[PDB]
Amino acid sequence: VLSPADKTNVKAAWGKVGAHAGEYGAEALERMFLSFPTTKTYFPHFDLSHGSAQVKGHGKKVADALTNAVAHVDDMPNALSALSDLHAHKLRVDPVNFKLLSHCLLVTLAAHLPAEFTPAVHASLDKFLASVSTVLTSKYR
Amino acid sequence: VLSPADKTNVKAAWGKVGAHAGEYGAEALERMFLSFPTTKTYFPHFDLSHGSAQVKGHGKKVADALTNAVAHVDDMPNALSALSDLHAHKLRVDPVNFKLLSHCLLVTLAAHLPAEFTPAVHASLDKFLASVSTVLTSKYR
Amino acid sequence: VHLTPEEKSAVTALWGKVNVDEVGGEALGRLLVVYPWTQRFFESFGDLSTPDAVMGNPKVKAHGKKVLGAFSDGLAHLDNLKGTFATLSELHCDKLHVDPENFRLLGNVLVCVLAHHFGKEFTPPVQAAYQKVVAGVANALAHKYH
Amino acid sequence: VHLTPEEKSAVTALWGKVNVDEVGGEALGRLLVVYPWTQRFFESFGDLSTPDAVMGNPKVKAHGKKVLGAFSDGLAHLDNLKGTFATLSELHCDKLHVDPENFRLLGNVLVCVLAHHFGKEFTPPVQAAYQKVVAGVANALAHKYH
Ligand code: HEM
Ligand code: HEM
Ligand code: HEM
Ligand code: HEM
Ligand SMILES: O=P(O)(O)O[C@H]1[C@H](OP(=O)(O)O)[C@@H](OP(=O)(O)O)[C@H](OP(=O)(O)O)[C@@H](OP(=O)(O)O)[C@H]1OP(=O)(O)O
Repeated sequence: VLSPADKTNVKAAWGKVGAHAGEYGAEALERMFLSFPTTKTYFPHFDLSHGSAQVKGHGKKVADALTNAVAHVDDMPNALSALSDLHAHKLRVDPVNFKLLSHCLLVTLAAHLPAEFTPAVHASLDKFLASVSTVLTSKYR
Repeated sequence: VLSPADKTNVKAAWGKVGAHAGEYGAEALERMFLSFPTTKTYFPHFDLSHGSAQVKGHGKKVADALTNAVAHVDDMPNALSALSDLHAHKLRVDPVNFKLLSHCLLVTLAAHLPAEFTPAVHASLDKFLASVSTVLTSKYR
Repeated sequence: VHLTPEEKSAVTALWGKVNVDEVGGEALGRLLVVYPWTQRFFESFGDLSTPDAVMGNPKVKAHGKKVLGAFSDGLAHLDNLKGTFATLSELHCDKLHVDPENFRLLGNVLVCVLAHHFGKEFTPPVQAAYQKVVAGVANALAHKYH
Repeated sequence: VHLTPEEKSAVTALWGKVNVDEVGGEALGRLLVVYPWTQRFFESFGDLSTPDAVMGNPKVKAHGKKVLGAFSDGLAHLDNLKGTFATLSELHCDKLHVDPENFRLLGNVLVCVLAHHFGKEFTPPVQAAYQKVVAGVANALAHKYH
């Protein structure tokens, strides 16, 4: 469970993200594809080259989803409810990849926020991203 | 989330696991220790030689914990409150290992209960052991 | 992988007693039942909305046989599982877009199945030996992913 | 682990400019903080009750210099990581009783630390290179477990 400091911690870290959403989210996806190629099996229909339009627009979607989650950190299962549906019924992504992406998100926030990524904020973000993965994978079976 | 069918599949399949709880639990410990030697790192004070009394001893405590969980399948997070406090603050076992043990409990039930280990009961017990582990790792951070 | 002789001995022996037309369909069948998200790659096989639907499905049995056939090829060539499954690795990856994590799940489901088909004969050390085998296989199939 | 020659270059080039005493304390510190259960192996270090307690903790600082220094030794032997860390592998197993999965956790914390420190320089391909490296070190340290 996300402690009080967890929510505050994530709110301040994610805030600093600001309007660099589709940018950070697209970097995280790209970091994930290159570092864990197996995650590419799920985007066969995508143009996965550097800076493609599909990743960009898709990175913006993941980044916004996380921003909504942060604003609803108290009730994530309700806000991500619709998304949990998609990933569980259609996309059918293996739960292992959720960790791979969270890690790539951590690395992007780390590489863009030299000041905001403290050990505590780092610990709180990891927890937060693991809670979002938990929800996105709740309805699998 | 364990559906109604899942709860019945477990209560029903775990019934036979009832008598031999000590033989089954210890066998599942042995299979784990042998199939996945890294798990042994958590029992350095144990005598892990086959047939060991500690393994058999602890084997029954784990099976008896699982019997109790089955009985309180609807009150899983609370029924295991003190067992999760233990794992989280005292034992601090890395969450990946629970998956290893769970697979071994499934192999042990498969080997002993062919009649009851149906594809559906197989699925239900997997979901059951998965949530049991989720509760046991809930207070880690 | 790295199987000792007592291991390659234990494995080959048990495998010989394996029902080539039943164990494969069973492993693949239970994979789709226990990890339903894997049904995604076999929507061309028809009804899979249920345990008796997936299990009793003929394409499931017939394809599971193909899969076990490939596995047999592995329990002979443990010294070089990669070359043996190289081609398949490239297929699953380039044309089939299958997350190699599913190779790990199926390996473990196979162990449950072997345990179910052999009972007490599937002793812990025979299990251990089979854990290395299925790990080796899923690893060799994931080897050409990119 | 297969590091393409340019990955080899990238790894060695980024590492030549790394403050090994600063990165070690930081990585071990953050592992202790982010996955606090890892603290179970260090009740000899003292105060670890708060993020600050950890990161400032001189034992945690000193020890990290040791971990990363050993780590550097591996980077000079990408060709033989198993042999390089074999002695340490036996020690972690027999004497320290450390689950090897903790190695993987640290490898990914070390990546987060390298990104934090290098910023944009830690490009996606540079991360990709280092992901291989940390995985290789982790496998190398787990190699002598039994
Ligand atoms: C950090 C958690 C993640 C979040 C918050 C998330 C969020 C989203 C969102 C918002 C969509 C767009 C839904 C729509 O409007 O159609 C989506 C689509 C998708 N996600 Fe995730 N996702 C995450 C992780 C992953 C991972 C682990 C994978 C697989 C490697 C995955 C695979 C996909 C795929 C295949 C699509 C469909 C892409 C398309 O065809 O447009 N997602 N995800
Ligand atoms: C299926 C999940 C598991 C169950 C339900 C379970 C249950 C138990 C129980 C009941 C205890 C006894 C505590 C007491 O006396 O009150 C225990 C102890 C312990 N568990 Fe678990 N456990 C699980 C998974 C694991 C795993 C994965 C490991 C790691 C390999 C682990 C390591 C231990 C150890 C070290 C002890 C202490 C042994 C001793 O000193 O007697 N447990 N577990
Ligand atoms: C034990 C590991 C596996 C082996 C040895 C294996 C082997 C094979 C083989 C021999 C084929 C035949 C292709 C050909 O004609 O050359 C096949 C096809 C296929 N495999 Fe696998 N496979 C494995 C695991 C998986 C897993 C886990 C999945 C995913 C759930 C999968 C999905 C597929 C699919 C979808 C096909 C296409 C069949 C069709 O729809 O016509 N395989 N596999
Ligand atoms: C990059 C991976 C790692 C490397 C290269 C590494 C290396 C080493 C080195 C050089 C030492 C000192 C040996 C001695 O005292 O003679 C050591 C000690 C130790 N390591 Fe690791 N280690 C790694 C990961 C870890 C992790 C992940 C843990 C567990 C969280 C860990 C726990 C320990 C402990 C407990 C000691 C004994 C410390 C003591 O003196 O009290 N190490 N390790
Ligand atoms: O002797 P090594 O150079 O260490 O290589 C072997 C093996 O290939 P061979 O047995 O054919 O030489 C694989 O090396 P890669 O091709 O992957 O580099 C690898 O197997 P994986 O497919 O599981 O990656 C495995 O170990 P590792 O992968 O951890 O390097 C390792 O085996 P041994 O270390 O047991 O000899």
